Amino acid sequence: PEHDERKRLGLKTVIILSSLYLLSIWVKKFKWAGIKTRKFVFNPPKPRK
Amino acid sequence: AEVTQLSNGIVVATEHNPSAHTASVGVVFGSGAANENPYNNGVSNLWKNIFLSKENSAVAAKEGLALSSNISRDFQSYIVSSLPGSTDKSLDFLNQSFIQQKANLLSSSNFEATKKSVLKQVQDFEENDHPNRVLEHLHSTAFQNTPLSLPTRGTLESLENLVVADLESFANNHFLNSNAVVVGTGNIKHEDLVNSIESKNLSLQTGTKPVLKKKAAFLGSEVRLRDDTLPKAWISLAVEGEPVNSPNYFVAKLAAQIFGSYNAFEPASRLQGIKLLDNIQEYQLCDNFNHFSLSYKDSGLWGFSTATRNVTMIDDLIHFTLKQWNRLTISVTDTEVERAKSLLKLQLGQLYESGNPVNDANLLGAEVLIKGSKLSLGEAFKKIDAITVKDVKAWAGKRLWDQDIAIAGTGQIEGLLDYMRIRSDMSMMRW
Repeated sequence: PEHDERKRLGLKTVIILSSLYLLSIWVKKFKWAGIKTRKFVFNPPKPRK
Repeated sequence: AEVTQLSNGIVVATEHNPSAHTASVGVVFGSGAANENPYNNGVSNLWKNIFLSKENSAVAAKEGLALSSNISRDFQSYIVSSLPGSTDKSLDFLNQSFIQQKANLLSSSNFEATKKSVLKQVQDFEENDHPNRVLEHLHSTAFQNTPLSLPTRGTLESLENLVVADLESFANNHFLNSNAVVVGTGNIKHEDLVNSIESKNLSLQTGTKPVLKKKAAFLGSEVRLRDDTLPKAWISLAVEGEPVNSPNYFVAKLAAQIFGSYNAFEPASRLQGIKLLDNIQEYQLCDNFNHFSLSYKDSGLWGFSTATRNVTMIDDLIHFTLKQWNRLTISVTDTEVERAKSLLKLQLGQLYESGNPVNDANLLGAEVLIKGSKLSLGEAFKKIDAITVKDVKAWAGKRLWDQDIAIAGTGQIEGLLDYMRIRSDMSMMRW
């Protein structure tokens, strides 16, 4: 008996959660941009220590 | 005091003091490290030590003359000092070193011994002087790929590839009459200096120095030089600030005096009226800190430097310091603004009314080169006394609240967290 309004509340739930899932990807990539482009360089110390 | 400028083809500035027992005469050029490229980084530091070399200084000491020089980002200086009744000899010596005969100084023997002396200064600086080399690395990441990033002493890699021809090329383009100011301080009259210059028909070189393509641009960034063999952590942190000829010049200087300078081992420095000290002294998070407001022709920096041995509580020190900066936008008391007015006037009085005529010659020439004249100390006090609580909040909400930062560190800095944990502390948002 719930068949008609079950599939109406399912349209709202899927549209809201699919938008939150795409916004989560953008926010994560922005906050991780410093780590991904980080650079390193090595200069061997002089043997006296 | 009272200054007096003229222009007879040559710009002559003077600041007489009848109480002084000495007199200084020199020339200040309007080019420094920020007018170089990465290939010739250090060529201004070699001209300093060629001027102060032993065979040149011996000729000066026979007539009672002492020499000095100073290299900075925006200017360079070459000063001669003497007794008050011997300032005519000071100008002749300066004549046969810049206007004439700067080829006897660039001989082969004098250039190799001078070079070896400069390579040893810059090597000991990079291995022993940790507070000053971390502040140099701050300028190098904050202004990267612009002229304002280059170090004033040079590097060991660029110094080794400098020959005599690099010294002569740099002089033809920058040691010009259009880029020069002749200064005089101490016990010397303004009219006696200009008539001495007119009796000789001097002319260094005519003018039209190069153009300098790029402007200075601040970039939020960090550089970490970790060394676990050293016993402390040295850190510097800043935002973009005010240049000279800015309206907010003295408001930025006053906001740095609110937080000020600290020494944990001096008893009276623990009693200053600074609210930040109630958080730091409970667990003794640092040994010292100092707040600065630096200003150049194109940009500036505002922030602090610190050194500590508590290598496990670094994150609490950086956190507590940045939460006080937020108060400049939200909640800053009238008492804090009146304290900082009084101490800033004392700080500026000691800098400009010291006894040394050599320090006064460097301040005068740099100011006249960059705005045409010199502001009096009585006029600067009136500007400081007219700053309100509303002026500090407007300046801070523009320059501090939710803004990017530059960071540099060396030593035991494992406990210094990532950029974004520190960037986030610049806005409260519990608000």
